[PDB]
Amino acid sequence: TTFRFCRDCNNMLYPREDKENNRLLFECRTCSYVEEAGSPLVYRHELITNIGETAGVVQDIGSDPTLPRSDRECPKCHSRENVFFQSQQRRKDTSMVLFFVCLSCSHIFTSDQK
Amino acid sequence: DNDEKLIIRCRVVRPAEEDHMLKKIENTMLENITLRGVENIERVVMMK
Amino acid sequence: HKLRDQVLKALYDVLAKESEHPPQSILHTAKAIESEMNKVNNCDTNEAAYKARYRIIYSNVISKNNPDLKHKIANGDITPEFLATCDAKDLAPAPLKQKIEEIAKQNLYNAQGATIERSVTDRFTCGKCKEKKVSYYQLQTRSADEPLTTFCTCEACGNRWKFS
Amino acid sequence: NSDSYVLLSVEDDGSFTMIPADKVYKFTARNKYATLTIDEAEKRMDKKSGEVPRWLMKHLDNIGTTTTRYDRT
Ligand SMILES: [Zn+2]
Ligand SMILES: [Zn+2]
Ligand SMILES: [Zn+2]
Repeated sequence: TTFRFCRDCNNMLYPREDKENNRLLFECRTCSYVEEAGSPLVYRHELITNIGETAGVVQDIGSDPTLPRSDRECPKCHSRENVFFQSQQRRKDTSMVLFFVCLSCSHIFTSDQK
Repeated sequence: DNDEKLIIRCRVVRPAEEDHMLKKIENTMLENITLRGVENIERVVMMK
Repeated sequence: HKLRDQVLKALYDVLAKESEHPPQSILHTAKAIESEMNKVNNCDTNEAAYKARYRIIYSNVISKNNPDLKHKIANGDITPEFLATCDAKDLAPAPLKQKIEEIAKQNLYNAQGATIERSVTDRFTCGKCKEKKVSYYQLQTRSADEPLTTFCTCEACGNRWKFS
Repeated sequence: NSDSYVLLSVEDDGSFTMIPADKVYKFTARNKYATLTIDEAEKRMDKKSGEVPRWLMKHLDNIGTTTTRYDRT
């Protein structure tokens, strides 16, 4: 789904079809470089998504003082310290699942058990 | 019906210039074709 | 005779392809001709709904999940029954069945709406039925020169009123 | 940043002359690929087509209109 660029000249590659050999050949519209396509997938709309609750993590989230602290442990390092905080996505239907990030194992883990 | 993933396969039939035509026809069939019910009526809920 | 040869060839293919081999190939083509001659009894190749029931039974056989439909259709479960069944949801398989009833239960629950429950007490008395089942609720409406309204409603019958 | 820069260019003996820089200029290639025309570009920009052809530049190059500078030379 990614947007490849011509290695000779960093420009947006477009799909165009072979006339007789029946293959998608990503030809550059700037220069004459051409490349066959790995998959017949071209375009993808994705009208439904549920993604974005997790990321935005820096390696020193716990360096900020404002995050609360708890005593549930990381289930890799067993250290009782932690940093917990809710979803990083905000829709009007995002969940009350929580995200728990530790400093010792430096790992993200949740509290869902379904 | 009984397959694990319900699929539709469609093609344009006519006895270059495919992508934007097929994208517009895709957008049209998604935006226009009614299924059942009567339009300008939305979600419906049941009170006891 | 295009349909009555094509569906017969289809049943030739979907019965020879089975692990249940046809040494009783005359029995199996008897089963196929019985299947097709009850199949036409809905339509006689004169109704457009002929191909739909054929597609239902055909891809139920070629489904896999389940393959055991071939064994039960060759060892029983007779073909004039299986036009009048229309048991496409009911067969092939039962885990997908119990999935469908869980889905139907979930949808029937989720289509129900808002049911705010109106906590009651016996402090006041109704006007219509004069019962102390007052669905009371409290809120402020007027200007700053007064407290709340003392809104009232009876839940035993539906009578709304107000206290002064 | 044309003010703060200064040059350490080695000489043949190893000498390092200080040349205080004055300005910095940036160069890009242009008309390497048979660029188009503003007028017919406006006609493609206008809503004559709901979407312009993907290989329209290839069709124009096959026509030979507005060829490359190397091809013209
Ligand atoms: Zn290129
Ligand atoms: Zn850990
Ligand atoms: Zn009452």
